[PDB]
Order: sequence, then C-alpha cells, then structure tokens
Amino acid sequence: RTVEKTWKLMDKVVRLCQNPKLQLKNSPPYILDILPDTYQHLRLILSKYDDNQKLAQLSENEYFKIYIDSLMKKSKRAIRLFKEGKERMYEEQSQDRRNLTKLSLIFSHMLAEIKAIFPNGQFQGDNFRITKADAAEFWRKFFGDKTIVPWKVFRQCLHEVHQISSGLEAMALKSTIDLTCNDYISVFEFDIFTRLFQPWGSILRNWNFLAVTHPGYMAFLTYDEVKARLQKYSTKPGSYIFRLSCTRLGQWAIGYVTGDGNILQTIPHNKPLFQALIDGSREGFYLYPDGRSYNPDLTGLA
Amino acid sequence: LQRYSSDPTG
Ligand SMILES: [Cl-]
Ligand SMILES: [Cl-]
Ligand code: NA
Repeated sequence: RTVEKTWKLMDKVVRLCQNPKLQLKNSPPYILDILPDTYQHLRLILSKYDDNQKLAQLSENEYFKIYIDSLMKKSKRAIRLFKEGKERMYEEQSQDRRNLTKLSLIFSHMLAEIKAIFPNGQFQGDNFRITKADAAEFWRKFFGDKTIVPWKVFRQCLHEVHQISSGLEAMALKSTIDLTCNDYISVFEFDIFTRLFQPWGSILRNWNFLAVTHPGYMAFLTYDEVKARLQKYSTKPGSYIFRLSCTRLGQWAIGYVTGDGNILQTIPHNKPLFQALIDGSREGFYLYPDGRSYNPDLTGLA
Repeated sequence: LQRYSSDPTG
C-alpha cells in the first residue's frame, strides 16, 4: 500500500504549490501538472495490476520499489523545504525556491522515466531499447535486462571500459547521470546520458569537454532559468549556455543572446552538440559561454 | 517561432 502514503505526500506538495503567492509559471517543468500526472500514471499502473497476484508481483518489482521510495523521499523533501523556508518560498530568487525548481525538475524526469518503464501502466523496463548501439551493447554485457542498477556497480562496470580519473570525477559523473537523484542509474537515465554525450567511444572525454570543464554547461536548469540568466548578458550578443532539454529528454537546449537582444533557445537534432557549438561559434551566435570571454575550442572532438 | 526555435546557422 505504500503507494497511498506517496499520493498523500504528493497531494500536500501540490496543495502547497497551489498557493498563488508563489506566482508559479505554467512552463515545463510545472509542478502542478507533474505531480497530478504522476498520481494519474500511478493510478494507471494499479489499475493494470488489477488483482492480488499482480499486486504481489508489483510489490516485488525492484524498479517500482525504488521509484515509490524515491517519490516518498522527494515528496517528504519538498514538504521539508516549505516548513524550513516559510516566507523565503515566496521570494522568486531565494535558495529555498531554487531548491523547489530543482525538485520540480527531478519530478519531471521521474515522471517521464515511469512512462518509459511502465508505458500504459504495464512494466516493460526489461524490454527498454537503448537508443545508441554501442551504449546498448555495454548495458547488455554488464547488466543484461536490468531496469536499474546501483551507482557503485554502474561506476565499477563503466570504469572497466572508460576509465574514471578520480573520486571527484566520479562524483561529477554521478551528478550528471543520476537525473532522478536517487543514487541509482536506470536504463532510461543511461539512455539519456549516452544520447547527450555521444559517441560512446569517447564518451567521458565528450562529457569532460562539454560539461566538466565547459563554462556554458548548466546542470538542472529550466527554460525559464536559462532565459533569466542570459538576460544579464543581453548587451553581449553571442552569450550562450546549454543544458538538457526537459520536454525532449536525451537532447540539448542551447540558449543564446541574438544580435537584437532576444534570448532564443534551440535544440540540435541530427548535429551532435559539439558541431552545433563549433558551427554557432564560427557564425557569431555562440561566442561567450555564460557571458565569459574564453570559449573552449571543441574542434578536437571531431 | 514557438518555445524552441530553429538552428541559427541553418
Ligand atoms: Cl526492476
Ligand atoms: Cl540539426
Ligand atoms: Na537515478
């Protein structure tokens, strides 16, 4: 029954994020759509598992156990936020509030993950098809049909193929791949990471140069946050930053200041991120990452 | 244009 206490905690978060003092923007990730849509897909799951055996098998499904826990954990966390923050949660620019945006981002990724792992409410994690063949092979060789793996084990296996240089690189990596922030990597999270920092063959070097050392890279930011941040640099066209698309997981969203002072965001589709950044740089659109002068040379990744 | 726009380089 732990799914019932999870809904109560979620309902509270929603009820609590409905407080119109927040002036929340209907813009993905929008918590007032995400949490009820999550309860709904959870409804859809319980209804597809319609008798006691099916409910028993579900209760033993490892991914689902981790999911419901995470979701309790995270729902508890958002409640804790509002209790500790109180007044600060009405301040657009408080850290308590940024924390809530982060959590909204986490719920959005969790929502999309459950719709990929339980499409229509039926479990198909063991048949999730990884998008890239090299990454696919790798998940296969080490984890077969698992839907979800603990970080440490993921890390140990990854390291046998693509070596991690140090502890803090491992931590920066975890933080990049563990989008749901539950200290596990699902096949879905892995699909996303391997799409973002393709090709598989040079994957950690791609991440190193596109994320770990790149000033333009923004972790856990929204569309609205990108726009507000580049607003500071609107007198310096060519200012840009990039991040994970929230509504098109596995792809990047590039935000830039145009010559006329507009903030546009664009999503590469065929072109991998590095070519998009080389192409943009050379035509004057992507010159100043996060408003800064030094723009990393990415030509070596071709 | 919408929320996300076209590649500026073409
Ligand atoms: Cl599982
Ligand atoms: Cl393209
Ligand atoms: Na995770």
